[PDB]
Amino acid sequence: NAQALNTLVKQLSSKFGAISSVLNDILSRLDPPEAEVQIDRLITGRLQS
Amino acid sequence: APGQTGNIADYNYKLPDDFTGCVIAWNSNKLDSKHSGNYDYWYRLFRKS
Repeated sequence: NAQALNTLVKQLSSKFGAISSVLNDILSRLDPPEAEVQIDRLITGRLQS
Repeated sequence: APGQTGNIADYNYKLPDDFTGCVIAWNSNKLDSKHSGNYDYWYRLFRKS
């Protein structure tokens, strides 16, 4: 058990094929119509985890 | 265009991110350019928000 959670949390700092792994970084550097794609990539990866 | 930034977009005319229409353009230099005296066309340049 103690391993599984440490695997889940450490999955938060992965990109899954995006510019960065920080939500408040993609929003502060690109306009939203260019940013929903990256946000969707992160959302799908974090759902799969 | 949706999610586009600039003087016109941030001061004169702002389109939403959920636009479901069409945009049409055609040059009007033949007539609307007037005779070195086209002055009725104006645009805002400064605004608080």
